[PDB]
Amino acid sequence: MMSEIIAVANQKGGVGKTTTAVNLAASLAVHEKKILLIDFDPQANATSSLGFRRDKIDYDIYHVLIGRKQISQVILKTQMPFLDLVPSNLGLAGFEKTFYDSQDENKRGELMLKNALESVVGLYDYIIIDSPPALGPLTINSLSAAHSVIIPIQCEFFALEGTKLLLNTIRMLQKSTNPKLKIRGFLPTMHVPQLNLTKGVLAELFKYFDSEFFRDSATGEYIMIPKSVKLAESPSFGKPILLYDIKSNGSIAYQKLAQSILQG
Amino acid sequence: MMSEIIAVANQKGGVGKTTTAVNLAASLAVHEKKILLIDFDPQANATSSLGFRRDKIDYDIYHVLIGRKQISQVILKTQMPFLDLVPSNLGLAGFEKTFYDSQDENKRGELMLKNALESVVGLYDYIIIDSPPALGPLTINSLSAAHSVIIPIQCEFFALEGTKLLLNTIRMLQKSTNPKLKIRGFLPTMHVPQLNLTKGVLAELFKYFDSEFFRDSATGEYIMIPKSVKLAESPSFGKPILLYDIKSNGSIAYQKLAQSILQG
Ligand SMILES: Nc1ncnc2c1ncn2[C@@H]1O[C@H](COP(=O)(O)OP(=O)(O)OP(=O)(O)O)[C@@H](O)[C@H]1O
Ligand SMILES: Nc1ncnc2c1ncn2[C@@H]1O[C@H](COP(=O)(O)OP(=O)(O)OP(=O)(O)O)[C@@H](O)[C@H]1O
Ligand SMILES: [Mg+2]
Ligand SMILES: [Mg+2]
Repeated sequence: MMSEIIAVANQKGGVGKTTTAVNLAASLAVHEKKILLIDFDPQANATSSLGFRRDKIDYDIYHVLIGRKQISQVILKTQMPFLDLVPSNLGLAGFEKTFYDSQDENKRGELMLKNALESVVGLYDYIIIDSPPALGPLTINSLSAAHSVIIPIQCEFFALEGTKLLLNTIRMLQKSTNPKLKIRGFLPTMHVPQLNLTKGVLAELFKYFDSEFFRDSATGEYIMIPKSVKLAESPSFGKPILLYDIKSNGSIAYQKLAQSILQG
Repeated sequence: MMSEIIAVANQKGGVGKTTTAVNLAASLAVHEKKILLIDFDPQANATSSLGFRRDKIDYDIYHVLIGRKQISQVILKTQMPFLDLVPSNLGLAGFEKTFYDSQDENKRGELMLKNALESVVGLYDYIIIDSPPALGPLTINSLSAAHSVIIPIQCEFFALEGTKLLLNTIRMLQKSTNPKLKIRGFLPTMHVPQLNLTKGVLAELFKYFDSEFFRDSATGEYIMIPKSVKLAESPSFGKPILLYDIKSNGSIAYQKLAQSILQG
């Protein structure tokens, strides 16, 4: 209902999905908009990014999906008063099995996350979903639950084929399980402007998808997350970058992203 | 000939599994060892890396796993006479369902790739398997088919939690479906030595797993693949780095890796 649910998705591995989900969630939360981050990857990197140890997590999103727990029972408060987390753990890897079992019986396996979110949509301004690297049941559940999708894009070769495919999947879902699903935007990540490869991949993407790239709401510039040493360091301190170095380039870029989201 | 089957595996996305599988395969082939590269990711990045279009592949590894085709029917010659490829395609994403069906009926499924490889173990010196980013059915099959596993590691924060988890899976399989399974080695990838994060992560990894790291036997040095612009460029040209810039640091490093493999 009230919450805009935003999936951060891209089947390619290591393109900044988690970094984006975490830092966007934080960058929205610092405005005292109430944010819920869903770690929807069994590797649980978002969870770890916010300083939570895998060995310290009790019940997680998986338990909610299978009905062992209500989502209110697993929600954790973070260092930021307006950022809450539904953590992940290894047991989310069991989801696939569950999914297929669901499909065999009268159930809509693609909607399990959507259903799980039902009881908190009226309680948050934004729900941000960190998706895993594939187009399987988990990512399908993420996209099926979302109002909109942010696609982080690393400008290297595999990005070209990959983006097209993700778009295909999205359109599939638009014609089936989630008609209202929109692209919130493409977000270049780990961006190194002067590389020939970067320029080539970007130019190719602009040709088809110019209108999909995030724009700075004050200046009209394209929003891109620069490759940043500090950004890589941040999960090692268990904090979003804005909590300790708010003037760093990565922090600044993610805050521009949040402003863009807050406007609509 | 009796193939050594080597899985390139790591559930983390974008850590150089594909770059490593492709370039190790090429680096072995130039020594007139007959290599079979198995693309075991539905995204088919290895396939694309060798100049094959996804939309142009007829039958792939998927069809072999489910018994529709014998593996000899899907093998493609590449630009290099000693390097053959079993290509992948999106339909490989259907394997999961099959796997779970199998687990449900007789608790089998882990050995489907192994079984598929039986008829070519006498025809190649090495079979290199490019694994997808997760610890699901595909990675389980890759590891269950292998003599040994190469674990590429990007030395950033998530490497710590991840590596331990991968070891757990390996141990599990060592206790179940694949007793002979060994770690061939850990391989730092996209390596930038002077970064504080890299130093910290490497120190922790040496602390627990020093003995697992790949070594150059001539110097005792740790083998690491340097971050390389040319390495990132090469798949865009459909070539292994040794065909694209044989004198580049990435090419040199992968040839060292091949030496480490060839020496035993
Ligand atoms: N803008 C950036 N600058 C420098 N390093 C970054 C940046 N963004 C992400 N990283 C680092 O690159 C690595 C990969 O990022 P990340 O884990 O967020 O991607 P991912 O898409 O979630 O990966 P996966 O597919 O495995 O889920 C991480 O170690 C992360 O810390
Ligand atoms: N040593 C390197 N230097 C520079 N770029 C690299 C290096 N190794 C890999 N890359 C690039 O980083 C990206 C990720 O590498 P790669 O696709 O091989 O990882 P992966 O583990 O196979 O990811 P996935 O889990 O999605 O299959 C690729 O764009 C690749 O070209
Ligand atoms: Mg992630
Ligand atoms: Mg790959």
